[PDB]
Formats: sequence, C-alpha cells, structure tokens
Amino acid sequence: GHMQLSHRPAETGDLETVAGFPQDRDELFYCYPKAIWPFSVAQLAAAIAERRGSTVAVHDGQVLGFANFYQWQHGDFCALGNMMVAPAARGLGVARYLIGVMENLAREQYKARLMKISCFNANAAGLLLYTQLGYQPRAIAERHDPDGRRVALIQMDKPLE
Repeated sequence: GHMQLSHRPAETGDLETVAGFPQDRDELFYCYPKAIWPFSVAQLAAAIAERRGSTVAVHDGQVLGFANFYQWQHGDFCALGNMMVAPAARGLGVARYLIGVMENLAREQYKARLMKISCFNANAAGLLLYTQLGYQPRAIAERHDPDGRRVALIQMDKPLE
C-alpha cells in the first residue's frame, strides 16, 4: 500500500480464497461461530445462501476481505457477520473499509437506521475497531465455545447516516 480498495458482490470464484482466511479455530469461531473446524468452501457457501449482502474487498487484484448480513429488517436494522480479512492484509484498513461499504448498503438497500455488530470477548482487535468506528456496547450475552466453555458476546450498535 497505500491501499486502493474496491468492492463487489462475492462470486463463487472467491470462495476458496475467502475460506482460507481463518487461521485457527479461534478466528473461525469469532467470524462464524456455528462453523466447524476445518473451514471449507461448502460451509462458506451454506452461510452465503442463508444470508444477504455478501461482499468482497479487493486491492491490487487480490480479494482481502469479506462480509455479509446475518440479520436484515427493512426500515429498521441490519446485523453484520462473517467479517473476515486475509492474513497478509491484517491491520491495513480492510475491515474498516468493508464495514463502511456495508453501512452504506444497509442504509440504501434496507433503509436501516441502525447497524448491529456482535463481537466475542476474546477478539480485542475487533472490539477496538468497532469502537473506533462509532459502535457502542449495549449488552453482553452468554455463549459457549466449541470446548463447552462460557464466553461473552458483546452486542454493539451504531446509528446510520
């Protein structure tokens, strides 16, 4: 970089790339808690079919980020999920960029007034990023990780404009 980011809807040809993004069971859990390790293109595709707005971010010809909505409620809110970033491109602004693109889509396509993001407690980088982007914590929910251990899901939101 400097980063020259663009975006477009995800395509089947991007699946293998994106499914390569989670580097360990923790990372997969944070972005897709219902997935099973190891991740696969079939699991990623099954998410995409269940969700809306699956979008990739591109720089220098490489797909470096992916996101979608897992909830969408017209005139109300969307909730962002599957936020994934290529391991060679962490900390370079890819998630920031894609979250802004997703906010625009939630406003424009769903007339959303609010974006919800939920982030697991262990993901400090995620919690600090969403904080920088104007998200505020609203609640904490209990969830369980694949080892049956109790984790805290921090439920955040942000008004859209």
